[PDB]
Amino acid sequence: RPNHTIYINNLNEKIKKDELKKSLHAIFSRFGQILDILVSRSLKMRGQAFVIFKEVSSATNALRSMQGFPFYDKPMRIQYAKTDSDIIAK
RNA sequence: GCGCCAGAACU
RNA sequence: GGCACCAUUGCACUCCGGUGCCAGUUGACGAGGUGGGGUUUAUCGAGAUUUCGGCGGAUGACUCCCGGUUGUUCAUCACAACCGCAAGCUUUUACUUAAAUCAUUAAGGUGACUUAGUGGACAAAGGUGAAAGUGUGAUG
Ligand SMILES: N[C@@H]1[C@@H](O)[C@H](O)[C@@H](COP(=O)(O)O)O[C@@H]1O
Ligand SMILES: [Mg+2]
Repeated sequence: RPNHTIYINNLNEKIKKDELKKSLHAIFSRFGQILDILVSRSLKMRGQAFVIFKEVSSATNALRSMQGFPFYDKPMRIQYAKTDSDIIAK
């Protein structure tokens, strides 16, 4: 269902860890205040990002507005997080 | 036990 | 660590896919040490994944010299150890800021690491102060 964290995939893998993290904050800041954006370049986690919002309302607005948006020459694919994040759950 | 850095090791 | 190529469209919350090329970083912690030449593997502990390995230096050692000093009064010689502004040797102590490692804290770096601090200390060789026993022979 809905979640404080949104799962993003289909991201450009050629972009380094912190540059992506800062460019993602550049867009998702308008929907609500972001707690953290978790990015990893491992085989299992590359081209993926976890933006953690404080409110669920900010996650839904981000999911609705940024879906299919071209980001680094690639259209974004946004879902909700399957489970809560460690900053939200604990 | 003083200086350097084509190996080696580490990132 | 970058960069390139290949593989990868996944649901994470501590650093984790291959392959090449190209960089970067470390790389001796103090204590002590220089009459001239020759030869050489250049003293002492502390620490310990590299204080490894390679290059350069080097006050060491050995040996032949030059010049001294001691060899328990003096001098000339040979002989032994010793000094090189010091000086026979065995034998005891104390003193001569140990520093780094270790433990941490800040600053810088993507990182390996770098710089600067702080804390606790811990040597040996040499040298010196003082305490014990002995130094070669022949001689004008
Ligand atoms: N004091 C040291 C010597 O003890 C050592 O013999 C020399 C050579 O260094 P290495 O150990 O690299 O041969 O360097 C220094 O001079
Ligand atoms: Mg040094």
